[PDB]
Amino acid sequence: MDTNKREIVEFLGIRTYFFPNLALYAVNNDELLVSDPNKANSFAAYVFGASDKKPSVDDIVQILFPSGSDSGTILTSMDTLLALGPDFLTEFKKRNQDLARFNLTHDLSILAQDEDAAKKKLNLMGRKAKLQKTEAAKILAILIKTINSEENYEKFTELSELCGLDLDFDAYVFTKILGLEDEDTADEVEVIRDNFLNRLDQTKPKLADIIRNG
Amino acid sequence: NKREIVEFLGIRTYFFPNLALYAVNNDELLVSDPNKANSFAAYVFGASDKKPSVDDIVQILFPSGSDSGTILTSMDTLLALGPDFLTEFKKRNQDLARFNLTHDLSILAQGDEDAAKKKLNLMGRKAKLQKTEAAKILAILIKTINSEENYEKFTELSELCGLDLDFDAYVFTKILGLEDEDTADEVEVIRDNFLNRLDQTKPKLADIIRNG
Repeated sequence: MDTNKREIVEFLGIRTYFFPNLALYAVNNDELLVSDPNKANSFAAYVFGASDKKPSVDDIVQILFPSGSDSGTILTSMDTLLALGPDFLTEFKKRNQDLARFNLTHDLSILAQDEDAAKKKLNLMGRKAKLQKTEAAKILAILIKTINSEENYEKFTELSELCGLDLDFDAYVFTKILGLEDEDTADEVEVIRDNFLNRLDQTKPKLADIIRNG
Repeated sequence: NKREIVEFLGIRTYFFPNLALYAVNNDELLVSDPNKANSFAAYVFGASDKKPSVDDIVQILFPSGSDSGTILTSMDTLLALGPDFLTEFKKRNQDLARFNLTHDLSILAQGDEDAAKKKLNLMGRKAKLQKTEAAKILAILIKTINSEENYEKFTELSELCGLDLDFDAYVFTKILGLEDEDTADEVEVIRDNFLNRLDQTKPKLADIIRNG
């Protein structure tokens, strides 16, 4: 969107900040994901349980940055790249370089530009952001806490805060793509999954059925 | 017996309903003659620098004639205030047993504290993922109980602001001494969040918090 603001969007029961084009894809293509998942998008097929083939980095980047993406789409998807960790940081820097010609930049560019000191400054920034009363500030706080997490369990704990903004879909997608479900987190992942399924059961039962079954 | 947030004329609270009522009922006193006001209220609202006693706090949390819901809510407050209030918590819980009532976190007051806290940690993490205020309050309470140091306690109590329970976070900060060089900027945000609401109903009382 032609805005710099972090905004939650929704598509037919799927509320999302980090993955709007994935949500839209799934809403449009649910019958294809049921009936011929190998011809469907591999990121969507994996997330929704239609395929056990993990998407590539390229598959993910393509969904995050479709052709004709505007500045708000790019900046939002750059947040997603940061949350996705080191395999996506070179892509983040590329997208940030592209924006500079337009006098645009990612607001957390201090990371990519003494990372320890940036992360401590960001830690304080995120703690104050969370105390603000807006969704945009709370998303920023969760992003910072996720970036500053060192191990998977901490990262899962901080991403789980997305469920407090009814962003269970995003927490679920990150859990799937980053491999955060293990013996310690499994019961909590099940609650997150069930929160998302509770919304899906009302709008896209086919998608719910794939996630539950196959 | 459900955990229910309440409000008194601009003061939204879970943990301190009788403190909020006291402020509604003694507005003028706190603004105009605070040396005559209740010491816990006077301290919280910035009218006095004298810290309240344990008994002062307990009497506001458990007024004479308190019913079982009031008792159970205030026992949550005792647990959040920490080990200094555990003997009071156990006494209140023992008295409830005759009526077939108990606090739902009674395992804390029994054997093996460490094992109970590990079990409560997992329950709190699942509770926070539920979509109700009652479950989210339980999760914050557990996370506070399981915090050892002031900074961690402050971080977990700050989550009350996500339920617009800034008043409660502010009261706990005042009573537990959580404001220091590391937390002062965040305490100011929490205070201002509460005052932004209090300004709409009792601006002269909000002014005492700002200015003494």
